Amino acid sequence: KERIKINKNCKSGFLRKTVNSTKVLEEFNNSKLGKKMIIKKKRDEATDFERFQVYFAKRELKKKMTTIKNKKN
Amino acid sequence: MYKKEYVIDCKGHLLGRLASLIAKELLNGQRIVAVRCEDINISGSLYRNKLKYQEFLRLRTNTNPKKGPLHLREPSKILWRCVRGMLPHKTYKGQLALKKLKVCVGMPAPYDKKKKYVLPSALRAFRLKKHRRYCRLGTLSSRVGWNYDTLVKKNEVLRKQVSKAYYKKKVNNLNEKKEIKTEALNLINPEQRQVLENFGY
Amino acid sequence: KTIVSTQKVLIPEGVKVAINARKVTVSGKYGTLRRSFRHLPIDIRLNKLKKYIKVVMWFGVPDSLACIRTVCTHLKNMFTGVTKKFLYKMRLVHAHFPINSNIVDNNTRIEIRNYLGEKSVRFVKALPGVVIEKSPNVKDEIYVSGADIENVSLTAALIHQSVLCRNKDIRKFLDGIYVSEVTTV
Amino acid sequence: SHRKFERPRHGSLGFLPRKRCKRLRGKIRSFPKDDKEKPPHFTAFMGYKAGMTHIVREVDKPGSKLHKKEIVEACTIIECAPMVVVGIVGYRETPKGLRILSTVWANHVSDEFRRRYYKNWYKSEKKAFTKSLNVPEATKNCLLKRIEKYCTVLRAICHTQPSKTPLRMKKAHIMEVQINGGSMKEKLEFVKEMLEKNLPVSTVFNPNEMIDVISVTKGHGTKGVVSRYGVKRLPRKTHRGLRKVACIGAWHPARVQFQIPRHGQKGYFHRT
Amino acid sequence: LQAVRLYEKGVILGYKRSQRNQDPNFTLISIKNVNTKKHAQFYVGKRVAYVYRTTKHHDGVKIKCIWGKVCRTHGNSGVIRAKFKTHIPPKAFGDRVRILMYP
Amino acid sequence: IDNSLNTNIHQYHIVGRAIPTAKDKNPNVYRMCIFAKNDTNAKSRFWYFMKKINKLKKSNGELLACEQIKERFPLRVKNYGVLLRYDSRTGTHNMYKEFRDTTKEGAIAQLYSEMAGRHRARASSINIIRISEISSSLVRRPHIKQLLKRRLRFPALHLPTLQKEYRKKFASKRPSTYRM
RNA sequence: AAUUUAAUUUCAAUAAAGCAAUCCCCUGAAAUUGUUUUCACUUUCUCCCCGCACUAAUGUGGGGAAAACUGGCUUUAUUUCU
RNA sequence: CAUUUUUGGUAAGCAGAACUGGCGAUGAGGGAUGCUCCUAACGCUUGGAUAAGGUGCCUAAAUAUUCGCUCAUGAGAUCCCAUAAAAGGUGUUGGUUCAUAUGAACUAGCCCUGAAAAUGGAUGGCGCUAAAGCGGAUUACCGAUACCAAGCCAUAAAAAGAA
RNA sequence: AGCCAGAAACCAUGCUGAUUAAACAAUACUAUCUUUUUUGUUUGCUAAUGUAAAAGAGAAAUUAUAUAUGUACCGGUACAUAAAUAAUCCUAUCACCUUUUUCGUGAGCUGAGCUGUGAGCUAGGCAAUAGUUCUUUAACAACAAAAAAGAGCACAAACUGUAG
Repeated sequence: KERIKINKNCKSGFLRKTVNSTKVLEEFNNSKLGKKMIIKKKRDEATDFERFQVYFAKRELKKKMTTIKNKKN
Repeated sequence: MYKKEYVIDCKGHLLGRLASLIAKELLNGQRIVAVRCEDINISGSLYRNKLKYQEFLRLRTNTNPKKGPLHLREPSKILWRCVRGMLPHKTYKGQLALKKLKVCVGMPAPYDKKKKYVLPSALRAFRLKKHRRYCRLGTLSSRVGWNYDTLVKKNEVLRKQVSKAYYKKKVNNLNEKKEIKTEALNLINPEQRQVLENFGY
Repeated sequence: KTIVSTQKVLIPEGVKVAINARKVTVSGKYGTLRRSFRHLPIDIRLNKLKKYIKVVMWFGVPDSLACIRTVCTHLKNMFTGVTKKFLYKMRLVHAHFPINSNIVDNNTRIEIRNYLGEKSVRFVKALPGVVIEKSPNVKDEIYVSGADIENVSLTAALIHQSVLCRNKDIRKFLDGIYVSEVTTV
Repeated sequence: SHRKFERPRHGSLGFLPRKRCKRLRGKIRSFPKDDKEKPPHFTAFMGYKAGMTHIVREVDKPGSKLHKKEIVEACTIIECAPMVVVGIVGYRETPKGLRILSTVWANHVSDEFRRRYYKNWYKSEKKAFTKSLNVPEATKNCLLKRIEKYCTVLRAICHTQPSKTPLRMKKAHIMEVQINGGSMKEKLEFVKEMLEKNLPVSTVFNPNEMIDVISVTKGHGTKGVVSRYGVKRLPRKTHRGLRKVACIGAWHPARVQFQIPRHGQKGYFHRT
Repeated sequence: LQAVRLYEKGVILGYKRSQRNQDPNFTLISIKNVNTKKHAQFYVGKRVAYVYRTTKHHDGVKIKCIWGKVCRTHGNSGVIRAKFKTHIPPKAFGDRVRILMYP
Repeated sequence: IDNSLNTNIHQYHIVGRAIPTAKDKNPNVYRMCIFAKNDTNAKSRFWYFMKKINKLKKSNGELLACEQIKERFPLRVKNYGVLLRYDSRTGTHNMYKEFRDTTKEGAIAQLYSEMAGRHRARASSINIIRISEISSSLVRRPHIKQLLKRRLRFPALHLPTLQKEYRKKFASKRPSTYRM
């Protein structure tokens, strides 16, 4: 989606200066596709203990969430 | 593949590619239910396809049509025949692959309860240009007199409406599950909750 | 070939449009007309406030240019039709026999009798929304009117086709009912 | 090379195989088609051919050579004992054709009906339709409701009354009759009200009607080609026979081209 | 549940065919995850086990095993050649195989 | 570096001369630039031209220089005019074509692709006589004139393809053509 | 996955300076055998005028300016910011 | 029998020559199939990497990349090889000469017409049109008993030998 | 590009066959037998074994593709929401017994109380173990024994001759 307006003849210094100015990567990170990509990147790099911790956390959540489902009726 | 049954929604899929992908899977090993098979696309025009089917009808036998070829009229059987062409069906290995394939026009309801997959490279959109003529296989079959069409049209509509009622119920259920999950995310211990958030909840 | 081809299509003041996803709909004093263009893959966009439509094509070829010019002409006809119905005035020619034009079914089916003295009936029903009236003013004249130029013309063509002889010379025998004048109300 | 003189082929290819029918009872291939405006009514009837007579009839026939003058004509007489309806059939449309959902039966049946199922009526204990003697009326109603809701074609199971005849046979012929006319509900009401009654041909048909006739032909066993197909007979001089066959044909196909006339069954064929 | 599998799934395809020609020395293996030569190259030296069920008790049991090892690809989509200690049966084509995590 | 869009046709400046003899006490030295896929091909084309123009075959001459010629500004896109002699099935023709590209070598590859695709002309049957950078206003081809407009910003409008890893055999739901 | 010292008209930034504006690294178009000389060519999300929304467009068709941000050259240092 | 040169004969998978290579006397891999075309000549085995040739499926490898051109109401698709021409075409695509972005004239690319036969019927079949078509290019992968290394067998030659 | 009418041609319809579909549906009656649980299936026979594919065999919008789905108005209008689509979600793995508090659902008694089952919280000290890998027997289906519980046809023979 994002675009930055620049003069047509520009080279690497000006491109670096402009990218640093406009902070487009932050806009990308905020963007939903970017956000899906960065979440996936974390998941890809996650260690064995980290993987267990995600399992354990989801297990705690299901216990609490099911208890809330009991609560609601 | 690595699963008991692939069900394929064959609407919008191009004949040759759809057949080839199914065939290699059958050869690899897989039971495959081809579903919704009148809405398959041929890349030729309606007249051109009618001409081809005319040539197919013309092919018979002088001797005795009791020992002649089969001019199957079902759109599902047309796909089946094409897949058979893409198998070595006079072998045992080919026959076993042939037996693994199941074909159905429209959505049979026991396999509509099941999940439907698609073959993403094989869509009409995917490998054909917009400005070039094509023809739907059911339309062609109707042109050459298969004529079991209106019943399927009614059945598909009734199934689809129920599917809409199902989809809204599913959406209701998913929204409620999201709501309870978000509420009970607060109740998780902070560090564990932070980790679960980090990895995308 | 070209990257960009455009057209800017003027719209009359009274037109009530509803053209989403190339399913064009125009409504006006004489009717609501619907006409898909979804086989044609182009970016018609509406402008309500300052009127007009802008049609643009990406990556045009002369085929595409033909499509743009065709669509704009077709759209203009749709506007023209709803604002004022298209009237095809058909004169009935005969050099010998009275040919009897009896309009039945509330201006929907013209009965024709006696082409070349045949003593028999040709009934020719109209298409949806195309009225067949006769002229009070000129005895041979027949009014074929409706919101679409294509259906009225097709209706007129059906009437010509229905009449015409098998095998008595085309140069010699001139009799039959023909489209004289294409107008609107 | 081509034949010197042309001459139409002997017999119709379209009625191969020339073989015995698998039932004595006529078989309706197809029934009358949709007419929602018409009220529900029966489409068919079985009756027994008794013989032929001749008639004298007065003729109108405008502009005929005979015209006003009277004619003598051959005619057939068919004794028609009233058929009895005993069952209701509910069929539903599928892309594989019409399929029966269920059948609903009357609250009693004839001995003559039961005789058709038994091969040895004399030496049996006759236990057919005895668990199915009765069920709750609620069950019957549910089935009728179910059939109205889902079925799109209604047939009535009818049977002949051979006990009203001089014939040796005592087994009834049992038969489906499609009902053609209005809504499935209106049809269902019509069949239910009619059910246990007896139907005269006058209840089904009107005089002067044109009617389609479905029957198996008179037998003759296995016959020669001359008899079966009417080919021109062999010359006075032959090595062998005179009802003996013509040439079968070409070397190519290297097989008998099936369109050739052949010795085999003649009569006992199904015909409309 | 009670069992933990500790292998990855595969499908024993044919032997290492070429059009109308047979090499029975090398077997072709489909590994469920893989779809590239480069990804397949990760798993390249791994030990492979074909386990199969039989009619009678052999050494008191109705389960038997053939061992092999993966060794090189057979295409850009990562379908891999495996050499076994004895040839696997054509009867077992399209059956399942176990790809161990060692060495 | 690249092997995913790469052209291996390069330009070589080649210099050679006649061997000194009693007749040819002072030789004539000849230079030309030649576009080829390799140095042997470049030399053989240079030798063919030496044969076609002069009386000098490989035997009669000696090579002074062959060197690949270097792109001044590869990041800059430039307007190349190219002048051809080519052979058809039934005749020989001259033609002058325009290509906007980064470099002359890309243009020659494009030219061979164009002649092959549109005219069925193989590389062997084409001879480039001059390829050079020319002013933008002097181009005759509409497709290049369209690029040379002030504001260029078309919608992309092409199919996804990804790569082998994420080239899935089957899918749960149907793809998104628009991509936005 | 790399790696060594060469070779071959190969850069790009870094931040301070300068230099020229249809001008310049360039690239055009012109007056046996060498020269060499002429004027043609950048940007703009800057400003103005006409057409005032006239556009494919978060603008625009035509006509003019402005600058040197952009690019280009000369420097002075700097290279794991790049 | 084949390429090339070639004589007779309307021509001929016809008759007759020349040079060379094949087959005969020869497996093997490709040419969809095929004594002869192409690749290539062979003990028994293991492994490699390639050739001719392929890589939509049958059928092993790419629904690869990359630029063109191509829609056909009987398209087209690997030498030999199983038809095809003169001649047309306001189908589309490039060129080139003229005139005043339009009007001419030519030109060759594709496509169309020219283009009819005998069981039912043959791009090998299914199929393929954002090609799996035609013309290129870019790689990777697959691909032989040919190629390299290793073992073993026999044959040939050579070493060397009468605690 | 988009269309229309239009032939003894074409495909259905019609009609004939359909052990051409190694096809099938509905109905009727019947064979100490069916159903649930346990143990077994290392004189031609008389206890009895077979699986081409268990390993989380997990996953039901939809027309689409030069835009979709809801919601609100009258098949159209307006307003939201998807757009790496399985690159996602679901989902396992807190053995034990024993102390404590809550919620779902089944069963027995005369709505409710209790028990069972499923899910959690709270407290304790309690298990595993074969000397290094060569299947991790973990899946489906069938059968034999043992208990417990459930409920007559056809052919022939004579007769026929619409048949041969």
